[PDB]
Amino acid sequence: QLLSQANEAFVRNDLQVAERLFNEVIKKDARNFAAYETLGDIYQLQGRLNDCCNSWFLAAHLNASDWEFWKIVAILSADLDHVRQAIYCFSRVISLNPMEWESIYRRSMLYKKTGQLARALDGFQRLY
DNA sequence: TCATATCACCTGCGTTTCCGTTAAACTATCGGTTGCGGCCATATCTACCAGAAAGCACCGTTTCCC
Repeated sequence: QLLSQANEAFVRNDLQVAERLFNEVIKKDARNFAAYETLGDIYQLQGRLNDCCNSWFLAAHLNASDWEFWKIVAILSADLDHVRQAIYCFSRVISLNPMEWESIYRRSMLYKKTGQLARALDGFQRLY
């Protein structure tokens, strides 16, 4: 009922009311992905990117099946210097589907920045 | 012949989460091997010392001199 009312308010562009209703559920469960599927949109549009990335990452630990999205979670985590989290997100991208080859390259930049090259080398051989 | 509810089950499939595996860069000692220097032995040089034959000075019995 709360999730329907919050998503209805989101469709009405009543984003603060939508947030207040999603917060009634998030207060009971901080990992409630069913709220973040649209509350994350509110947080991204309002520039709350620090809270937005965490809303994706902590809930997606459980809700990992939207696998293409882990690339976006990894990218934003790296832009915010949450580098462990960025590598952990790219791991799920590659573990769920290796064919997202640009993700191997992007992850290899994190490896280049910190000297973690032994993980990049076999990956670049596969890319080549 | 498909579409719900409820209970015994038990046995079965193959699922679903934190731990285990192969092997990473970076980590904490600690070992095979590198170079560097004490105690003690020797022949020589020396400091500190006493003893003898000989110096040498303090002394007063002598007697010549005030």
